Amino acid sequence: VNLITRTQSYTNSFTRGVYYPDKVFRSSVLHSTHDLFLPFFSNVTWFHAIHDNPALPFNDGVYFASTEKSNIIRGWIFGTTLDSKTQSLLIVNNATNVVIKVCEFQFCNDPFLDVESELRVYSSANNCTFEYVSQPFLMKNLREFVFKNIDGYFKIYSKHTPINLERDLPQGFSALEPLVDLPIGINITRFQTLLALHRTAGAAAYYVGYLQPRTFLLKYNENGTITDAVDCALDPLSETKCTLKSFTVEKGIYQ
Amino acid sequence: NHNAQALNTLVKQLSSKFGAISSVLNDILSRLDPPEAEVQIDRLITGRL
Amino acid sequence: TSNFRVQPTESIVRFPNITNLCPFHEVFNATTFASVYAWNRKRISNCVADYSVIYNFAPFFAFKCYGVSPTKLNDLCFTNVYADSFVIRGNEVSQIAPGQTGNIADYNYKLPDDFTGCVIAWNSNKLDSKPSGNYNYRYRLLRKSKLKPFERDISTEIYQAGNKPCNGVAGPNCYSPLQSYGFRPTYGVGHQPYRVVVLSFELLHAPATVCGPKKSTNLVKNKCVNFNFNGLTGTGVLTESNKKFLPFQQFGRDIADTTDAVRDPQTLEILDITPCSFGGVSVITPGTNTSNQV
Amino acid sequence: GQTGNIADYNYKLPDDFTGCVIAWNSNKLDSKPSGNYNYRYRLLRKSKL
Ligand SMILES: *[C@@H]1O[C@H](CO)[C@@H](O)[C@H](O)[C@H]1NC(C)=O
Ligand SMILES: *[C@@H]1O[C@H](CO)[C@@H](O)[C@H](O)[C@H]1NC(C)=O
Ligand SMILES: *[C@@H]1O[C@H](CO)[C@@H](O)[C@H](O)[C@H]1NC(C)=O
Ligand SMILES: *[C@@H]1O[C@H](CO)[C@@H](O)[C@H](O)[C@H]1NC(C)=O
Ligand SMILES: *[C@@H]1O[C@H](CO)[C@@H](O)[C@H](O)[C@H]1NC(C)=O
Repeated sequence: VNLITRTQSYTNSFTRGVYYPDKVFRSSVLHSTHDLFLPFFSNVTWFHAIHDNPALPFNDGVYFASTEKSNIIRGWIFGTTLDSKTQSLLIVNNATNVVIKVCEFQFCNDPFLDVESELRVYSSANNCTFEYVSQPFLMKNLREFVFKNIDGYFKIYSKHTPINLERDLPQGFSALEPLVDLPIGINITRFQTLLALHRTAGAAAYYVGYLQPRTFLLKYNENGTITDAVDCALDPLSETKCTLKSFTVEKGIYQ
Repeated sequence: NHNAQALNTLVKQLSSKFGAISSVLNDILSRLDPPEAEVQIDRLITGRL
Repeated sequence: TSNFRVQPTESIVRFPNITNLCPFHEVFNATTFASVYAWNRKRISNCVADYSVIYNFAPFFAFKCYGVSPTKLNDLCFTNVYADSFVIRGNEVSQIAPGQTGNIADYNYKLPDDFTGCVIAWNSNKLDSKPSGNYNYRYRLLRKSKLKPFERDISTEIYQAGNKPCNGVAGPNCYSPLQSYGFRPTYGVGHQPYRVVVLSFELLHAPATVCGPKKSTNLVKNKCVNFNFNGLTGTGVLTESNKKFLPFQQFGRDIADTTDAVRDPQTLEILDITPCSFGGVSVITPGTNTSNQV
Repeated sequence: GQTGNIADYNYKLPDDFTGCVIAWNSNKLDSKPSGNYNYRYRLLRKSKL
């Protein structure tokens, strides 16, 4: 009777989820920024979705991680009440393009897509305040996405990391380059991920973390890319690094 | 190092808003009418002095 | 004695090229402005913002701009424009002002302290007043709490003020939250309908893509020229810069937190900005008793 | 510091104005049943004053 099941486990975030706070170029410099970041070495919920917890709170923001080579994950639905009363954001990803639509596409607690073609999903749309199309977000490989809404703008950051021959999330920095900022100005409270099943056997695995207001210290190389980062409140050594604004701390006692 | 740090601190304080809406001066020149922008430019001048 | 500056020879303005013009003729002349309780919020971006068409309409009853100088609208470049269109009574129009309180200010539409925008209010009595009366225009005079800035309240919250609900019949302390506007043409100033559009000019560190009729000037190099790149104005010399921006950022900054590189909107090359020559001037002199040569 | 149609198109005062405004009713002495149309105001101009 329980069509949808989602097994949750806990995993280590390692040093992951850092993005560019603003689109300003910096080289050979350390910059301290206060913003919503994923805390280092934080607890990340690993969800295995196999065909009853459909309510994932949005909080300040969300960090999504996908690692399947099968490319079985397709799109998202963002909504406050997730019913026809309030408008909701929806994402469609197929090989040709990506379509973002702020539309009240009514789906039950088990959203999905038909698959070939998916023309059977919706005949038309009732209301759509905002629409957008682009080259598809998704191209093993790690798809790291960060979603947030601040001062009425909904911002998405992404990184498609080509993982070397290895099993789990590496201890490397993949600074998430921003893709799209939409001035949608809608309340958001919960989000749901749309697994792709064809017409049936199918499974998905993803990682979810929640961003928190934190101060970070970011390093820019001579090329402009972020190489390392320091979370100030993680441990006293990182706090000393933040106070000194240096990744190397010399011997001594620091207030 | 102390001399360099003092100069860097001065140039960094050049970007502090000191309660004004904006930190750029030519921006507030082309932004606002004189009488209401005078107070914010006063705040900037006091902070910089 | 004095300080020497190299004055800017020319002024270059580079704005991105968009053929499409903003739908300013749609936010006005809409023959229907909904009501104040549900005021229309239209997004304006990625288009030419020609403010002359705004002045091309009837003489405005109240054209008051708070954070922006009205004469500088064309020069300035904005990220997004939120057009808040509604209709209110004339006497309440003055309620949208600093230091002034009113029912419309707190229960229909509230503006923030740092609001940068323009309020444009004009009469439509000769076009929107009828002897029967436009009953569509209604305002909600009851709410549980005050409205935060940029908030619209349309949900029918359960207003159980007393122990027993009125249950749809008249009684003590039982009144309709929505009060229909009385549009009698014989009424003077203070009760006639007035169309109000609030253009909120939300700008921040992002590609504005919304500027104004400004013919772009050819780019110049190795000359102290007043540059205006997407609203970032400054004085300096522009040089072809070796530094490689990532495809998505447009400004460069140094350890001193100063604009050091800029990406040209039209052609995508990185330009290094160097402040043109500034210095001090010293007068080396013998005593004025000896000679006047310096 | 007060803006309006009358301020910019009819009569403009400086922000640092030092003076006194004395305004009183004169309907009983300057109004006629036919209506004195000599009193007029300019609401349209190419620029401000
Ligand atoms: C991908 O989805 C878009 C949705 O707008 C559709 O227009 C397009 O035809 C699709 N591409 C396919 C089915 O190859
Ligand atoms: C679309 O918008 C209208 C107006 O807000 C609303 O009445 C309607 O319920 C919305 N959705 C549908 C089902 O059309
Ligand atoms: C950045 O560009 C320089 C050449 O300008 C190159 O030497 C360097 O390796 C690049 N950055 C990285 C991290 O590869
Ligand atoms: C107003 O808009 C209508 C269409 O909605 C148009 O027919 C009419 O000519 C317009 N007139 C003006 C500029 O007021
Ligand atoms: C318009 O802008 C595009 C985008 O950079 C540019 O390629 C093109 O040359 C521009 N056309 C002009 C300036 O006439």
